[PDB]
Amino acid sequence: SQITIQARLISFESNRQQLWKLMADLNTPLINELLCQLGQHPDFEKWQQKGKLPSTVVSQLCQPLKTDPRFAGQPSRLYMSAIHIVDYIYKSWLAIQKRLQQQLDGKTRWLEMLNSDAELVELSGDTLEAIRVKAAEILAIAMSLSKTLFDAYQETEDIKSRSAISYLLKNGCKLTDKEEDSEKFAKRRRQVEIQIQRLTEKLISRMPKGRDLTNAKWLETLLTATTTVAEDNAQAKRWQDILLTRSSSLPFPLVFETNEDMVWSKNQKGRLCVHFNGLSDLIFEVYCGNRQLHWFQRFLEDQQTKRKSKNQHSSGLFTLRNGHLVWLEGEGKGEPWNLHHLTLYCCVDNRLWTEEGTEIVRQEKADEITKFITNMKSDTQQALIQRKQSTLTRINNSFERPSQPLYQGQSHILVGVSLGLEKPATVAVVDAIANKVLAYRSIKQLLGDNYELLNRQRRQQQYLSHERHKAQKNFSPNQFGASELGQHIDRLLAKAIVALARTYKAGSIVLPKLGDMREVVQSEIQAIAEQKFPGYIEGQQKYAKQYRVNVHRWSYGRLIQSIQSKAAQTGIVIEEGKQPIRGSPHDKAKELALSAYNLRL
Amino acid sequence: SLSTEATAKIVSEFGRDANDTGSTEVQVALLTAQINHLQGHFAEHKKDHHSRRGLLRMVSQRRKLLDYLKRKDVARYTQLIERLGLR
RNA sequence: UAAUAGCGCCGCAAUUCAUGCUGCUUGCAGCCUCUGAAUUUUGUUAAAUGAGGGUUAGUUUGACUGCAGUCUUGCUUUCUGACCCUGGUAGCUGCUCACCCUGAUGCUGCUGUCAAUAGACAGGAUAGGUGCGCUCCCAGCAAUAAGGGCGCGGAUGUACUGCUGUAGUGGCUACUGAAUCACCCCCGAUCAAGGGGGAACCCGGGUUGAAAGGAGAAGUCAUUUAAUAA
Repeated sequence: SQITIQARLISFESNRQQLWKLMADLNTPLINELLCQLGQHPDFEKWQQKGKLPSTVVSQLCQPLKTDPRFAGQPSRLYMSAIHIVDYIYKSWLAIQKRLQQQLDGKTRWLEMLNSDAELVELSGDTLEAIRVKAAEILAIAMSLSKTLFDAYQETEDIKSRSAISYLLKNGCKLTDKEEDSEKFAKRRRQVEIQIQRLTEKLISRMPKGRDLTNAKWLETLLTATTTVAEDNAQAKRWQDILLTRSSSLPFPLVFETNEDMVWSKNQKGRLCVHFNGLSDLIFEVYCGNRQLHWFQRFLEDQQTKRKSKNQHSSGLFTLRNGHLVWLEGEGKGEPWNLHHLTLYCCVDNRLWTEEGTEIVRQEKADEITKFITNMKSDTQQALIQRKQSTLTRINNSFERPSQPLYQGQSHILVGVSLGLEKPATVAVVDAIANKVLAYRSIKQLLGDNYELLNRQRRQQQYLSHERHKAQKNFSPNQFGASELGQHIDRLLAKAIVALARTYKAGSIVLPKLGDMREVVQSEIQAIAEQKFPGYIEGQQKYAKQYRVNVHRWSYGRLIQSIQSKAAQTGIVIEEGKQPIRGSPHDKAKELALSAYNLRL
Repeated sequence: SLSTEATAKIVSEFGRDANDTGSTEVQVALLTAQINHLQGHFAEHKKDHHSRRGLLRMVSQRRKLLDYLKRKDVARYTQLIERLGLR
């Protein structure tokens, strides 16, 4: 449901320079608090096993750095911004590492389980029919299915008769009469080996890096490498890998996770202003287009409404949720605080705009807070329960807000969206009780006046990829791509799909479980290419470049998110299902929506 | 790259003879002269990517020539390191 | 002179139905006048797409209250228009070349005039090949993909752009030339700022192109250029 809106902040130099000095000084303990985990912390491998960072460890590394002679000059809210960012860095990276570990194991199982029909006969000492009969018994026992069969191979080895359980699993949890081609099986088993290899490589990841602004390592390395002689090829390359590294120009943003830690006001000139907790001397002026101003007026109205009411209304329902203050990169020459541009990005929960939507968040938080208090039931823990119960009481007192009746769709009408390489979207609206398609749309309809933009995107990707190649050979800085055009097209389709869902009173939009299509294609094309260029690895990589590149450029996750966002701002439910391997783009969309309807029970 | 006079000057000082057109002493010294003129520009023009390619090549050649000389004759190697101010 | 072919787009033409068009049998009959899918065809002063590089806190996509009245902000992006340029000297720096053959995701390709030296001057995005483009093709060059041939000197314990060299082509910093616009014209402000004067049309007020947004951090991938190494 959340959105991010933005404004540039304007102030006189003294204020934009003082804030830069604090952020160039704050950017450094964001580096030192990474290193205090990256190599200093002894428990680190226990966290990599569990997949989660302990909720207090970054604060317990930061608390003694608050008096460090290098870091002591900063407000209490700038240290909380440091702790926030470093918590979110590790809390992300450990959660990436854990899903990779789980995938590697979850296929190391399957590379053991996957056997040819002849190997099952040898391993069982029995007929492939005896295996078909035992596979029929195992389905009769089971009737969670695929997991239950995996568990019944992980348990219940059963005098190697788990051979028949692998026979079900390789057949997609079904009986098969046909006996398989050993060349097709060799390609299949090789794809798993490739996925296993690729996972054992990706299992090791570069320990998350800090944004060093100082150039000190680079300058020290330059004067070392030019005046001294390396003792090894490894040392001479270690200096090369440092000297090639581009250094950052921007400090990490400030994060203000409490909405009240931004204070709003109106300037004499009638313009809006803002100030931050601990920087309450530095008034900043808001500059934003009238297409976004209504939120910045709402910020000040939410604040005035609470202050006019003796704090009896809660910022648990303030339209602003959190702010990220960032320096966007400028152009040309000048001091960093005169060259770059302070920009304030406000997280906003869009459903807090209206009274009917605010009531949803009131019920959502009142249920979550009630459960929290009953799960809790020590000294400061009682003070925390005072924060919570003052919220649980205050959240019932309403802000005066715009009214708009909630959208309601028919529980039987669904929009199916089918994504692919040639057709980025294609739509079928199904009445699932009639089994009747109400409408279909192809791309030429689904973004209408804008259909020239798909042809533009394909021209621009091809044109600009060649210009980047020509530019790199000359060391030109000019490096451009179609990324913002692809982002616009994915947003045009997201608006049109939801406008169509509203038009037909659909209860939900259905999006495919595409999963990691990029890795799957990379393994399939490799297992095939190894049969056509054996030993010539450069020829294996050249086999289907344009197909592999087009799959790595395929924006399916960004279109899926663009539709999710616009649907949840409108109130339409999102649902999911398996996308058919065969059929036209329409048939894919039709069967996808009907499948998601069948999954209701 | 060096002026004509500057090459002639360097080769006449590190060369064992005026006809010593390409001994390791000469080559390493010339590379050292280039590198000493390129670090003064590359420390200032930090955006000049095309010159970092030139520097990293030119340092890596110097090291190969020195490793070859070290095994060939340690006395020539020691004198050359002294005369070029390297460590 | 040449560019025949291949590949990707753009419509144009059918042919086959529907997500469309007439009925009531709310699912059939019927056709292609539209709006759309699929195949196949085409290159016709057909039609439609059409990447030389740049320019505005531009306009419209906005909020609230019963389609009328108030308030309005200049954020981040995608197009369509319009206008401007096809650059100047002052240093620093990378790469490339004894000389040859093959010729690469190699460079170059417009109009007019003077020279017919390789370059100036004046026009300009129609700018080699086709309806429009390419890593494809044609023409010239090719040292700056790569491989091979090979001359004289230095080194020769494996190192050797390491010699035969003043030009070619880039990179970066400082100053500077034009547009600094959204119907034109003029005076200004760019961490802010607006104001003044007209042309045209509609029925003294408007009009004088539209459209989108959930943002940050970190790891990872794919190709694509450089460097190092066996």
